[PDB]
Order: sequence, then C-alpha cells, then structure tokens
Amino acid sequence: PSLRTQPSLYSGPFPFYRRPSELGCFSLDAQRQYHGDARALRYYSPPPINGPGPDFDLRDGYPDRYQPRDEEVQERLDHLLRWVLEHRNQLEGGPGWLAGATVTWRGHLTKLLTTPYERQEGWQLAASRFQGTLYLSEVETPAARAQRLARPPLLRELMYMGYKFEQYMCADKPGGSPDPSGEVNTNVAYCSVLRSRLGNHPLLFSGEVDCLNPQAPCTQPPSCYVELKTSKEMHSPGQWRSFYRHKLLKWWAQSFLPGVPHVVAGFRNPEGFVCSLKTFPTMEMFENVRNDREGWNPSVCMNFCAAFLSFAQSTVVQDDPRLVHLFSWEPGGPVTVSVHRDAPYAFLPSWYVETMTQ
Ligand SMILES: Nc1ncnc2c1ncn2[C@@H]1O[C@H](COP(=O)(O)O)[C@@H](OP(=O)(O)O)[C@H]1O
Ligand SMILES: [Mg+2]
Ligand SMILES: [Mg+2]
Repeated sequence: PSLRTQPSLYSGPFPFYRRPSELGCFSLDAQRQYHGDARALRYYSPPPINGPGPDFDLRDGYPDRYQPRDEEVQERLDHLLRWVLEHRNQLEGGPGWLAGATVTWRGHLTKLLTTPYERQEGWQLAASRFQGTLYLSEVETPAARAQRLARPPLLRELMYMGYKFEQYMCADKPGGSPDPSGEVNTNVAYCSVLRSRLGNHPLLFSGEVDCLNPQAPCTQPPSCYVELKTSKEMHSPGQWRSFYRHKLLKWWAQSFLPGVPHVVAGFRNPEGFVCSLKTFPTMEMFENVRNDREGWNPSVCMNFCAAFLSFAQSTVVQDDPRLVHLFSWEPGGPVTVSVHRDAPYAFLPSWYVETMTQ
C-alpha cells in the first residue's frame, strides 16, 4: 500500500494536461463570508511607465492595519463544496462527468507536483469517494500544526509582507490606483473554479487568484489572471541559481495548474522595501533549470501527480463519505496509506452529503 516518489521513477515524456477552463468563481469577504460572485477580485495595476519605479514599503501597516484570517478554523473543502452544490446541475462535459472527477484545492495539487523534489515539509491528504467522485482534502501534520502555533515574529512579518505586496500592485477597480493606506485582511479571497484533466484523470479544483490584468491579451479566464510573488533581492549567480532550483519550482507548480501565464515578482531588500519587479512567464520557468544537474523537471512533477491520482483512485474503493483514506508522506519516503472513519478525518459535511443524496 505504498507509492514511491523518487524523481528518476517519473522521468519520461510530459503527460497530457488539458488547457484549464474556468467554470465559475466565488469570493470570501472581510468576515470570511461566502459569496458566489467576483466581488473580491482586484485588478493588476503596476507602477506607471515613465514614472518612478517600484518603491513599496511592505513594512507599512504591520500589525495595526493587519486583520489575519483565523487559521485555527479548518475550512477544508467547504467553500468549494458550496460552489459545486450551487453548480452541480450546470457543470459542463456531460452525464456523470463529476462522478469521474477528482475534486480538490489547487494548492493540494501543487504539493503533489513538487513532492519528488521536496526535501523539507511532508504532507497528509485525506481522501473520500462519494457518488463516484474522489475528494482530496489536506490534513495539517502534527509538525505543521506545532510550527504554526509557534510561528516566530520574523515569519509572521514575512507572511504579512507577501500580502502587503498585493496591496501595492492591485486596485479595487480596473486602472485604479493601488491604495496601501488600508487594511490587509486575509479573510478576503477571490477564487477561480477550474476544470482540467491530467492524463486520464478529470479534475475540478479551485484556486485563490491574486488579480486580473484588464490589459491582458487574452480576455478569457484564466489567461487574464496574474500571480503576485515576493522574494529576497539577489546579487550573485549562485543566489539566482538557488532561486531557480527551489523557489521557481513552487511558483511554476502553483501557476501551471490553473493556467495563470505570468508571475510578477517584487524583490524585497533587507529593510523590507521592494525596489525592483520582474515578470516570470509560467511557460518559460523551466528554461532556467533545463540544463541544470540539480534542477527540477515539470515532466517528473506531472508524471508523479498522475501516478498519485491513479494510486489514490485504485486505493479508495469504497463509496462512503464517512470513510477516509489518509495519504501520508515525508521527504525521502514513500506515500503511505491508513484508513479512518468519521471524526476527526471525515471532511465531507452532512449539508453537502444530504443535498447530493436527495
Ligand atoms: N504555506 C504558506 N505558509 C506560510 N505563509 C504563506 C504560505 N502560503 C502563502 N503564504 C503567504 O500568502 C501570500 C500570498 O500567497 P500567494 O503568493 O500564493 O498568492 C504569500 O506571499 P508570497 O508568495 O510573496 O511569499 C505568503 O506571504
Ligand atoms: Mg494568492
Ligand atoms: Mg501571490
């Protein structure tokens, strides 16, 4: 009952990954309330050309204008499940497409993609099959939970600075000027709901989207979306090389799955200011490591992910929303499976199960 993760096992040709299409969206407001619309979407608004360059003081507003989301509340798939409930009769494909699909969060798939190269943080994924559909929901590991409650001040401030960068680069209205005098409230989120397919595995997943570029060439989502990122300033080829090997892998995996074509990075100096920007097209990120003996390979990422979905599908035989197959993985080891029922691992809520049953 095990799945190996070594990169050399997955080194063949790039598998088929269907162009993702956006089926819908939803927003979570400042009170973490769900709305089935795009009210939370912000608009890409980078520093005006022929004006002063970026000069963003991410160290502005922390912590008195910071309203961090309560991470103790474990929402699991609940918001995505509400979207599915409100769109189940109106999904594309045809009869029984949902019954053949795997439903999860984009970030869960990102963790699968990076697993062959990940050497720091393990994970756990709870799986339940219900009306044919395979649902995947991450479980916080004991080490992750302990790390979270013991987050050092530096890490808490670094997390704020990543969200603060968005406030310098986005506006509430197209063409608007970004307003950093306000609050960073990380309850607020705009999520895109996407359909794709990896190999023979249809996928339905949602992902948080940083902003929309109204000047983007392609007007149809997800091609108009932009991912915003921060990273430390780099000054030597060796620093850039380490960035290419480790960070860009994570950025690629996150933006490749939903079809977000550009990541815009602000580089922060040690005093907390962003004074330079650079755009990384998702489809060109691998070029930085293609001829690197210590690089990553997107074919390995996707072939492993396909192998895991096959492994999970074959492992979860029983159609039962109270039954959970927990997939556990630590760096260097295989993915292992354990079986559980009801609390605490069961994650499909009665309100979803009963509505789908009726
Ligand atoms: N797994 C994680 N652990 C701790 N902080 C995280 C995190 N994922 C995201 N963050 C914070 O959320 C911000 C927005 O995420 P995202 O870039 O994916 O849109 C991140 O900014 P950065 O990505 O610039 O570090 C980071 O500050
Ligand atoms: Mg984001
Ligand atoms: Mg971002």
